[PDB]
Amino acid sequence: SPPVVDTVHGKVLGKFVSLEGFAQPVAIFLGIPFAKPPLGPLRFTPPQPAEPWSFVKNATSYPPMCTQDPKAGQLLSELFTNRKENIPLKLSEDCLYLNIYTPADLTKKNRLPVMVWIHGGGLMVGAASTYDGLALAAHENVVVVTIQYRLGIWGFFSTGDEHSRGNWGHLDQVAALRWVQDNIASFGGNPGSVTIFGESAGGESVSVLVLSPLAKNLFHRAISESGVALTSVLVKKGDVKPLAEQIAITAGCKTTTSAVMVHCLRQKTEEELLETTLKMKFLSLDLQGDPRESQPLLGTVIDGMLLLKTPEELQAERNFHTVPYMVGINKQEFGWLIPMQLMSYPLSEGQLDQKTAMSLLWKSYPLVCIAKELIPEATEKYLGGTDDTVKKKDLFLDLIADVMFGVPSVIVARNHRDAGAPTYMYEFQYRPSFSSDMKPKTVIGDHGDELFSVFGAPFLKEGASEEEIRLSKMVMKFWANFARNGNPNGEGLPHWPEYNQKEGYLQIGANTQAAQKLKDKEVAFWTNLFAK
Amino acid sequence: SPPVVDTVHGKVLGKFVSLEGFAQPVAIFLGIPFAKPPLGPLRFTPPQPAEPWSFVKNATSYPPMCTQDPKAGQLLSELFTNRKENIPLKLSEDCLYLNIYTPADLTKKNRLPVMVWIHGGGLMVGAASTYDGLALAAHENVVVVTIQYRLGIWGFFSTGDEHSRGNWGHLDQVAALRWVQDNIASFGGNPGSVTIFGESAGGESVSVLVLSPLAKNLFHRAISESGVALTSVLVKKGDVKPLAEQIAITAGCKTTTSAVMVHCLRQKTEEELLETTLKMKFLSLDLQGDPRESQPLLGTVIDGMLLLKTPEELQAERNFHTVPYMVGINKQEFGWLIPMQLMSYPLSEGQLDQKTAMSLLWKSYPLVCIAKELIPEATEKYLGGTDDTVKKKDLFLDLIADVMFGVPSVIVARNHRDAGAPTYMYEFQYRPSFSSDMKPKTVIGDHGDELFSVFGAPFLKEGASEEEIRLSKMVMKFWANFARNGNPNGEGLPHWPEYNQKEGYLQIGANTQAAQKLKDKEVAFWTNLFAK
Amino acid sequence: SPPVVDTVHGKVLGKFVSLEGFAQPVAIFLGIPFAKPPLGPLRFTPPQPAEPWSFVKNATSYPPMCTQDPKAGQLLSELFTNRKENIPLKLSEDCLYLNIYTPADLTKKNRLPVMVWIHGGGLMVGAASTYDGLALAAHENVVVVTIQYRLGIWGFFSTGDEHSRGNWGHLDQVAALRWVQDNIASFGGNPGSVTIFGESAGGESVSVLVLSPLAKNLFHRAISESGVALTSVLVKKGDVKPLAEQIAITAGCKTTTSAVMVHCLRQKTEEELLETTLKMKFLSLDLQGDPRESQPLLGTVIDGMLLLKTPEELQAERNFHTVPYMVGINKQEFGWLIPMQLMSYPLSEGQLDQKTAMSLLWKSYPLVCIAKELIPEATEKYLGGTDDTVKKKDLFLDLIADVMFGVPSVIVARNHRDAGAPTYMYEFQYRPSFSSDMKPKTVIGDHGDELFSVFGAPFLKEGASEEEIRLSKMVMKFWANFARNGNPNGEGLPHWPEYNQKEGYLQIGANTQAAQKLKDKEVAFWTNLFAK
Ligand SMILES: *[C@@H]1O[C@H](CO)[C@@H](O[C@@H]2O[C@H](CO)[C@@H](O[C@@H]3O[C@H](CO)[C@@H](O)[C@H](O)[C@@H]3O)[C@H](O)[C@H]2NC(C)=O)[C@H](O)[C@H]1NC(C)=O
Repeated sequence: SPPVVDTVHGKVLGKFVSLEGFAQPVAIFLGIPFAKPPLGPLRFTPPQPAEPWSFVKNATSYPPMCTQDPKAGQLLSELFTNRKENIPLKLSEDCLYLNIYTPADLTKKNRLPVMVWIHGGGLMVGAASTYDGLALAAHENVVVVTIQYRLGIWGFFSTGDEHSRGNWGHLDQVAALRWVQDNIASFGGNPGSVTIFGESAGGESVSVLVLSPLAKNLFHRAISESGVALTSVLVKKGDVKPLAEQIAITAGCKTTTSAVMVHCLRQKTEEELLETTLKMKFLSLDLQGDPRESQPLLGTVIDGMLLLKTPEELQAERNFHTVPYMVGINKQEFGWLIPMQLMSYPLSEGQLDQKTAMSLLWKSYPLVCIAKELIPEATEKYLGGTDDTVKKKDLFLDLIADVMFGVPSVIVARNHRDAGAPTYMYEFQYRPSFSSDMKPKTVIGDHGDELFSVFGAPFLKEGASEEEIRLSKMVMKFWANFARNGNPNGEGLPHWPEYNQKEGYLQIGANTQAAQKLKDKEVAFWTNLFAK
Repeated sequence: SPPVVDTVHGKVLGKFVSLEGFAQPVAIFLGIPFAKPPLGPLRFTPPQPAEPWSFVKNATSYPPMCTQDPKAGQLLSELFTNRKENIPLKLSEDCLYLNIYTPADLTKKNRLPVMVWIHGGGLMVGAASTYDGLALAAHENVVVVTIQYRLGIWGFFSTGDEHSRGNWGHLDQVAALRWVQDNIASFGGNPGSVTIFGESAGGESVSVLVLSPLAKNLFHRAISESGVALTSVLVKKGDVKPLAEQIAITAGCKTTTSAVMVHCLRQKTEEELLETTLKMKFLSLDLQGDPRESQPLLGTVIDGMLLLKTPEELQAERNFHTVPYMVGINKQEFGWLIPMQLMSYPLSEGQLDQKTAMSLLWKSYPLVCIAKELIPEATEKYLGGTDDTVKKKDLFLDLIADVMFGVPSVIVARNHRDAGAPTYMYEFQYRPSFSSDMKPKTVIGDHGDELFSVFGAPFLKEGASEEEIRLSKMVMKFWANFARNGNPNGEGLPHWPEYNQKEGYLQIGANTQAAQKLKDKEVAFWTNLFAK
Repeated sequence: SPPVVDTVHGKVLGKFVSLEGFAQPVAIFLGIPFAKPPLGPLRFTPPQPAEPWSFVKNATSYPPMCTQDPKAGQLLSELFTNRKENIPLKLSEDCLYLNIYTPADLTKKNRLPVMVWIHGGGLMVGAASTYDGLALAAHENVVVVTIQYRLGIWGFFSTGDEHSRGNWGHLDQVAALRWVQDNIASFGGNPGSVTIFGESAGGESVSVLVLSPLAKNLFHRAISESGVALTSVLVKKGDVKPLAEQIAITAGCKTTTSAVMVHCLRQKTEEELLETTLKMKFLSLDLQGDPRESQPLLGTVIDGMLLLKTPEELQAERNFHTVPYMVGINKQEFGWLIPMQLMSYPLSEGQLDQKTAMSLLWKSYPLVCIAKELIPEATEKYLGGTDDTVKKKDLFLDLIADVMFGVPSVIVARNHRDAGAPTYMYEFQYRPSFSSDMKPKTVIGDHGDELFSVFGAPFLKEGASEEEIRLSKMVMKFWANFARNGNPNGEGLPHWPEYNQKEGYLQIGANTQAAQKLKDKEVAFWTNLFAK
């Protein structure tokens, strides 16, 4: 007796899964289309409503993930999946689907809080199917929705004008949120209480939706995990046309006009555009050439529809959605994963000098926009204290991590607090046992380590210790409490203080205690240095 | 002074033709477009209204026939044409046209009955231009409309969901009927009196329109000639996606998703799709491999728009148009044409044993859906009586013919009668002299033999005998009387009884007399056997 | 402080240029899109409104010219440009742009007359950017708009029916005029006073707009310079389909149906269509083959939307816009440019006999539609007076020029006068010093010589004499007076009489005086001869 739900566009057929320790099973719906496939002429256009179907659609198979680099996507899913076994996925330009995990009795009337997950991957890779919402939904009684969006060229190609504005992935996210508003009541969810949360590029997308006016009334709480829009690498500011012309030339198109480029790209096949994507070599640090010329990836643009101004100007004007907002970072954002596995840094030597540190900080211009004159001052600020190079390598990693994640997050939290909205901050400092054997094991709080506690990995995977299980339960309860109340606090949990003029935050880990003034001196130093 | 008619979309220039024995000439209009050409993006989509034209359109040339196998289409047109010479035709995806033959005085006010002809061909081949409506229109004072519709992949490709529902040819038929409703008053016809008649796949299409709700008020009488929707070979029930994926793989397309297949097939040229059609080898019995795997052709599906349920379920609920309905079969539906010429059967030996009969009945699974356990009982029922193999071959042909045409037609007539609508039945048993020299001359009432009497071949072709002329006159008068009155009976004609609890029918031939209980014992035996 | 103007679709950033002797600079806006790019499926379709843009558009770069033969386009721009240096241009199917030159103080309220320029080129070549409106706008305080339109196959391909009607360039011109009506008030112009003027194919375009009902209320004055719709070479009358099938076969497309041809051509790339254009060899006299078969170019057709009837029938019924109209010709329209540089005539010998004259007049059938029987009488009329073959070549050039330009212009002026609208005529007889060194210097009033006076070449280019400067000032003042008043006359100018039963006209040149009965005997002779 599988569950059957009746959405506006038709009826879907689900699947009951049972989690240990819970009598009620969770209804799971894999691959619900929230938008019309963006194929052919619809490429590089805003998403359109899905066409209604006539008979019950089977929703028990994982959808394809958006076309991307298969190796990088597979590696990212393996690294970030909370299920015991990694599920293979198929690439497709038809990828605008979402997965629903609802623990509600679909027979009765239920209004549960809805948490919508946005996956990371630098806006280039990633899949919604990587994350299983069975444990979180079962434990916390929330409806978990994991959405997909266009990536890479398909999602963020822009000519800088009205012919290809860009920001197609964020428009897909807005369309998915509208779908949730329209249909989540049939799955037991409460559309009047929707929380968006994401990690890395997902956190940047969450921040963008907080800034965007297109997303008004589509959510009520927000969580940013290791990502904000102030992160310079993802938000593309300046002249966007040189990158479009480079992409078009690589694809083999004429660059006479924006319309000509867009038309010629719309005629390309999926394989040709994926070959162009591989040729461009995104998400790879360029060891040779001028650092400022290299482009790490395609990303958000100030197109005039999704974002009217830059995030800095909008935050200055207080022109954003004033919802309860949670912003947090991991203790070592740049410890192992991003440098070694994701972008193949040359720091495998284990020793870093002052000269090599300055050279590598200049080579890292795309990630961190530091002018060459400011490089020596930063490198002396961080690496100057210690003489041994072993510690200096860790200090260089800390220097990169602060600029990329820590200062922007604290600045965004301060601006959100000043606008009068409730703000909460945390710093996750813990090393999951599910980590790769490649990690040196000196890394605690690597990028994405809080994902295994947010989605209840200890209950889906094997070999967790008791403290890890308790940490997962505590983090899931904090997230669900924030989703339903806009305030993470609850009974049986350590007190999480609100981020205010005291700047209190929570240090999440083996020992969970409150602290104050997160990244205060780092923020001060980098703010002074950049204004130089 | 050729006739000029002003349709809603513009004005058309016709042509006067004079038939012997009739003073008034017949106005003929060849190639009137009733819909927009289904080219490029419009492929695999419902038909759209035709764009209006500004100056008088010349309508004196036969239109192209829908793209199909040229050899098979030419052979079928030569076999079934009632004109003295066969007219060559050109393939095109732009084929949604119709031909009109009106004997009315276009100067005066005329409201003549309108007969709309749907051509056969297994939904894979055929053309409207094969049939000349000059003789019937001249003799009976009716407006004859011969329509074309999409065939093969173009007309009936389906993925089983909303991305490509299927039944494009049937929607073309509905569009042509709506065009008739809108425009047939300008040609002297009466839109309030419209009769649809067809043969083979045309009869199956007529039955489908009787069942479809999209066709409400578009016709008032119906004739089925050697074809109904209960004919299993044409209606595709089950899972439609494996056939779609086979077609896509043959065409060279990816099968990742329904939308992917549909988009990739829309990029193929006409030549590539016709090459795929020839590769698939439709309308050919597979002598090797599992019979149940082989697909004879693309056909009607239960897509939710044209047909909401299966014909059996719809007939059980009495959910169909209760118009006067004429259903008939030929005496030998499987005598020569279909097995020898159309499908190239191996039955040319002239001798058939019991073992070979059972083997061939199993090989014929696509045409007749007989489970292998039921094969021996079916073969002993027919072939068991006689010992000589010469008669056993004819009995095997009768076995195939009954299952394909006879039992389904009688069942449809019984259901229609029970629903309370007037039903009439006939069995045509005559051998036209215009038959091919290849026929053994022992076949009387071969498939499509009644066509030479329905469309007045004796008056267009050369060498007819007096009895053939009289039979053609009688059949044309019966058809016209049914069209204008819903009851074929008239003065000077043998009494044709209504199909009711007595089950009276007409035996049309050299001797025309009424009989009772057509195919009663065959229907009983095949109904009992299938429910086993 | 560049000028910024807010059009309906957005804001545009201009550029200030200063002309000697004028304190106020002229605001120049290069490349404003008035329509959506006609790319892909929009090829062979009426123009659609432009999509609005979000931020100020940069409008300081010349747009691309419509795809065409690059060599011929470059040569024509060099020959006809009034600027000191010829500006290179880039081909593109995205070419529906216009350039604005406004001398108004954009800060204040200004309502200046608007003069809209249509460029020539036989509807096959040409660009708007060739002509600089700085001098005219500065000298006369008028807003000058130079528009572009689709050319060649892209602009005038027609199948003769509703699938591809044709006249896409004329519809582009109508769209640009509507853009002017909507937006010219923001640039200081007066939409209630708009004048359209053109040359060669631009004059034929002006005449077509005068005759068309689609252009009602889009202009209030008109000027035709060496071109009218009565010119047979540009207006294609008869059966249009053979030319379409020739084009399709050259491009490699099927010719089964009009829809098939249009669809197959829409799939061709720009390069393939340009290769087809070069293969067809338009604008070249065919020295071999039947003259009547050769097609010089694609042009206007009676499609039923833009032109309901032929120009002769429309003029007979007086069914045209009765606005003040100026029609003029140059003294030697066929002297040097068109025969030698544009179409490569064989008249470089310098001697022309009677037999060779008759042969070349027969070969010239596409330009002049003279039946072979009328050739001897036409050739004896002109060439018969003089015995020396030196003068006979000039008389042959006069014969061609009269038929092509002079008789049609006087006939059109007479028809316009009879309908009751004000009419004015001129004959420009002067030799610019900016002419090519290739001219024999015996040519005075060559084709396009008045352009250097209309657009103020003496002030932009170098080396003009005093009389040339005075002539340019006089012509510019006459044109502006006609634009603002509908009557060229003013103070300090020679009296220009109105074309009436006296048939007065103005002989523009070094000596500017009024005359009467322009081309009376030529018109009489050619009218009698053709009606034979
Ligand atoms: C609108 O577009 C025009 C181009 O059509 C822009 O003018 C051009 O801008 C470029 C870059 O700003 C100029 O090149 C620059 O030259 C200076 C001096 O040599 C050099 O230092 C820079 O590194 C750069 O190479 C170019 O000269 C200028 N003019 C032309 C004719 O190209 C204009 O700035 C644009 N307006 C906007 C975007 O508001």
